[PDB]
Amino acid sequence: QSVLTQSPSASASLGASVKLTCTLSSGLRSYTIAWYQRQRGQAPRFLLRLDSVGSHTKVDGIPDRFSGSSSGTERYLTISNLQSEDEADYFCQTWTTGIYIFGGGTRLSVLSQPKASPTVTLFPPSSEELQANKATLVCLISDFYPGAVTVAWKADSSPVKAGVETTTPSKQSNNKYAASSYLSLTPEQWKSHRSYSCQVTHEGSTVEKTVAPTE
Amino acid sequence: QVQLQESGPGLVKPSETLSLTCAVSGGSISGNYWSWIRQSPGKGLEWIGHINDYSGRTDYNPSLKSRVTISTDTSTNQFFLTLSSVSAADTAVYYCARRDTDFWRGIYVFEFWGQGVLVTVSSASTKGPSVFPLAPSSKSTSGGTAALGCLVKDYFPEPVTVSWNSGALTSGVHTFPAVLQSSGLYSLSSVVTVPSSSLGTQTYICNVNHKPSNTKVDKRVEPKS
Repeated sequence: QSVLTQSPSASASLGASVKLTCTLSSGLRSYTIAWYQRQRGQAPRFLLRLDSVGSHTKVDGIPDRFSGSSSGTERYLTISNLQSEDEADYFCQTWTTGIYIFGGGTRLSVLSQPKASPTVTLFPPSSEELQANKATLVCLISDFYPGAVTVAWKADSSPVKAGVETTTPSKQSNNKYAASSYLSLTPEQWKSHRSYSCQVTHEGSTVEKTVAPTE
Repeated sequence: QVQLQESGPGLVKPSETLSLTCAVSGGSISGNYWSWIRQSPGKGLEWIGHINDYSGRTDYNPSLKSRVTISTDTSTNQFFLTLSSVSAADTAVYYCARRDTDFWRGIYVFEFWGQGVLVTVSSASTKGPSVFPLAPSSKSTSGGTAALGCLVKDYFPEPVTVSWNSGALTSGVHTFPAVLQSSGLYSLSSVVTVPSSSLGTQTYICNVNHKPSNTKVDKRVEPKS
């Protein structure tokens, strides 16, 4: 049960400071970790090693605004004076008798322009598709910044996870982002519920659109 | 310092063998721990194994040991990964890397990495799309406008092109990037925002062309009565 736990996402604006946390399982509480950065389309970069008492090894080529500290089971990466190029996945790692343990990574968004909230357009299955014995709900998400969203689907009021396919956000020509999410149902499932909902979460706030088969 | 670069096929059929090459420069003459690591969608990174090119000996992740081979070609500054009998679980970005030899405070780390290569395990073959109309809705549009569209479902490979009214309609068109589904097939949506007053008189047709399958569809998108 050697586990490194990281929150999946974080966001901050240019010039701010952020502290990312790696939490060590109790059996690993005295272990050394390494921090890495992965910028989009770039090779991961080793940033530093950090031991249980807070000593670290600075790495050649890594800006001084990256530093590390420790407290009990927690290992921190602090990034001061955030630059646009600091937007990246940050992941921690340790080593236990020839086994590498990785954290899940924290995706840090660094805003270099103001937050923009998503437009959400939800389409029900077409009658033509239902005649082909299929049903797809289409949730189109546009004009948001930063490019990080989560999507949750509901049947009536109950969460639905099966049959969901969601894109990674992609940058539009206007520098905001777009994404789409598709929910696959049988025609019988579609016609038997009162409604289905697509809920988009972006920087803490939510937008939920709903469609009903009786429409 | 050390530079690494992965290469190899981006698609592998289920039950076949995945092969990747790493090209290196700036390494030691001898004594490098040339390593492979992968990250699957939604999961954390996973070490695959390494070879030390002084000893020639390999170490593999036990969960993959039966399927993995790592080897070197010092004469061309390359090393290699093979992974046999692949399944969907092996779809991942694959990285080559170099482990350190400092063992500072009891950890080994990956001091240098390549940019990674995506390998998708896929049984998909050339297939034309099904095209469905997305009838106009004004629930989420600005005043006086409606969004209508076409759902272009279950095609392979990319790309598809979508035009509207044979290219006469370009303003207000947003063709979204496709989703690669777990089936191995792509789906995308193209939506156009038009004046609501036009819905009674103006005809809207999406023109879908899937050149790989030589399939074309011209789908009328009508208001719901």
